[PDB]
Amino acid sequence: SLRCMQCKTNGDCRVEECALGQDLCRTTIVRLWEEGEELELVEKSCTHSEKTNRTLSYRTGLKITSLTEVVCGLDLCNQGNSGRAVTYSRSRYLECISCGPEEQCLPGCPGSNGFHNNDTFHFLKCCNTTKCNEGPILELENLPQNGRQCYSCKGNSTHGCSSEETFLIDCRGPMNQCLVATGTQSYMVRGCATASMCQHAHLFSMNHIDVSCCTKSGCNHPDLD
Amino acid sequence: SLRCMQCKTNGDCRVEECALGQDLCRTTIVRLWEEGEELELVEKSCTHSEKTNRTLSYRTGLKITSLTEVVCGLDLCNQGNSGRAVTYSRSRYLECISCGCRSPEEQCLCGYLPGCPGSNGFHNNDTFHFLKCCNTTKCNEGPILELENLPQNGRQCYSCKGNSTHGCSSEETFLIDCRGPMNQCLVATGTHEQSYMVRGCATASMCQHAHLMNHIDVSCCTKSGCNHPDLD
Ligand SMILES: *[C@@H]1O[C@H](CO)[C@@H](O)[C@H](O)[C@H]1NC(C)=O
Ligand SMILES: *[C@@H]1O[C@H](CO)[C@@H](O)[C@H](O)[C@H]1NC(C)=O
Ligand SMILES: *[C@@H]1O[C@H](CO)[C@@H](O)[C@H](O)[C@H]1NC(C)=O
Ligand SMILES: *[C@@H]1O[C@H](CO)[C@@H](O)[C@H](O)[C@H]1NC(C)=O
Ligand SMILES: *[C@@H]1O[C@H](CO)[C@@H](O)[C@H](O)[C@H]1NC(C)=O
Ligand SMILES: *[C@@H]1O[C@H](CO)[C@@H](O)[C@H](O)[C@H]1NC(C)=O
Repeated sequence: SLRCMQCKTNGDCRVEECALGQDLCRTTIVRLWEEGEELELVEKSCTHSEKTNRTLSYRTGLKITSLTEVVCGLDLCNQGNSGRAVTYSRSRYLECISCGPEEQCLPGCPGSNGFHNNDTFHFLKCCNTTKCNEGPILELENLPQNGRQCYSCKGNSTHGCSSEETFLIDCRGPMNQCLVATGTQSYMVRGCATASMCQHAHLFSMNHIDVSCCTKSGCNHPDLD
Repeated sequence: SLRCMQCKTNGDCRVEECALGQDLCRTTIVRLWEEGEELELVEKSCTHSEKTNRTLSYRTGLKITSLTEVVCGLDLCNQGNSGRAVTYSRSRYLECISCGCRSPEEQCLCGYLPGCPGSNGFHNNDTFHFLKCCNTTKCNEGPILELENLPQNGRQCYSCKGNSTHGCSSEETFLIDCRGPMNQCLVATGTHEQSYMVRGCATASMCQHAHLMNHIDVSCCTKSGCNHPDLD
C-alpha cells in the first residue's frame, strides 16, 4: 500500500500511508514574485487522481491596509499594561468567502485616510489597483512637515483634553487638516487629519463618532467648538 | 538613555536601552484584510521623533504567481532521491527595487518586456505548470486550481518528457486526455543544464508567449493527437 513523503516548510514532516483513493504522491512548488520579491514554496503530500469539485471564492477586488502607531517618551512605556500576554500576530479567515473591518457577504474605497496628533498615528488605505497595493505606508517618523499646525489631545474634557493638556503640534505628511472627534462616557481627540478622514472617519475608536475639520493652522483650538 | 520593549513575531523579544537620539518607545499595529482574510501584526521597538528620510520602491504593478505540481503512483516517489537535502521555501529580494536578460526574473534600470498579462497553463501525464500574470487586484483573488480539480476538456494529446532516446520515444509516448483550459496539444524541445523534449496538453496562451529548458522551441496545434512524434 502507498506511502508518500508528507512535508512542507514549518510543518510536521513524515512518511505517511495514504487514505484509500489517494493514489498519487505529490511535489508542489509555488513560486511567487511581487515587488522585487521572489517567494518559492515546496509542499510534498499524498493526493488523488479523481477529479473532485471545489467551491470558488468571492473575488472582492479590495485590499485594506490599516496602520496604527503609538509613541511615548517614558521608560518601558510600550510595554503592555495588561495582566495577560500580548498578541503579536493573528490570522483570521472569514469562511463565508469560501461558500458552501466590515462584514459584507454574498465603504468609501478606494483612497487613503490619515490622522495623527503628538503621539498616535492611524492610516488606512484601501485599494482596487495593484499599484496602490505596492506602495508602502509611511509611519510618523518619516513624514515631513507640511506647514500646518493643529491642536492635539485625547481624553475627557477634564482628563486628556483640557487647556493644560492640549498642545499645538506641527503636522506631517498629507495630514494638513485640523480635526476634532467626539464620541464615547464622553471622549475626544484633536490632531492633524487628511481631508479624506473628515468625510469618512474611522478611528479610542469610540461610537457616535462626531468629526469636524478646518483647513487653517490652529483652527481646531478648543474655544472654537 | 531610554529603555523600550523590542518585540515582534519571529523576533528576539526583550527590553533594551535604545540608541542615543531615539527618544520614543513605539507600538505598531498593522491590520491587513485581503481575500476574506484579516492579518494583524504588532511591533514594539525604539524610534525617534525627528523626521528622517526613507526611500520608496518602484511599484512594478505585477504579481507573478506560478504553480508547479508533479505526481507519481509509486511508494515514496515524491522523494527527491538526491544525496543532499531539499528546499521547502526560499525568499529572494532584488535590492535595486528599494532605490539602491530577466525572464521571468526582473531587470530594473533587458527590461519591462514580458508579454505577460494573463495566464499560461500546461500539463502532461504527470506534471502541471501554470503561470498567472497579474495587473489588477481581481486576477490575484483567483486561486490557481490543481489538476485534481480540472474536468476533461475533450482534447487528447501525446505526452512524454526527456531525451529523444530516453523519455520521449514512441515507446514512452502515451495519449492523455487534457483537463481545464489546456485544450491545445503541444511539443516543446529545449535543453537541460543535450537536446530536450516535452509534449503535453497546453493552453493557447502557453503556446503564444510562455516558458517555465534553454533555447526553447515550441509548436502547438489544436486537433487532438496532432502533437504526435512523427508529425514533426
Ligand atoms: C461538481 O461535482 C458534481 C459531483 O461531484 C458533478 O455532478 C458536477 O457536474 C460537478 N460540476 C462541475 C462544473 O464539474
Ligand atoms: C476601482 O473602483 C472604481 C470605482 O470607485 C472604478 O472606477 C475603477 O475602475 C476600479 N478600478 C479597478 C482597477 O478595478
Ligand atoms: C474621565 O473622568 C473620570 C472621572 O471624572 C476619571 O475617573 C477618568 O479617568 C477620566 N478619563 C480618563 C481617560 O482619564
Ligand atoms: C532627503 O534628505 C536630503 C538630504 O539628506 C534632502 O535634501 C532631501 O530633501 C530629503 N528628501 C526629500 C524627498 O526631500
Ligand atoms: C493593466 O495594464 C494594461 C496595459 O498593458 C492596461 O491597459 C490596464 O488598464 C492595466 N490595468 C490596471 C488595473 O492597471
Ligand atoms: C539520452 O538522454 C539520456 C539522459 O536522459 C542520456 O543518458 C543518453 O545517453 C541519451 N541518449 C543518447 C545520447 O543517445
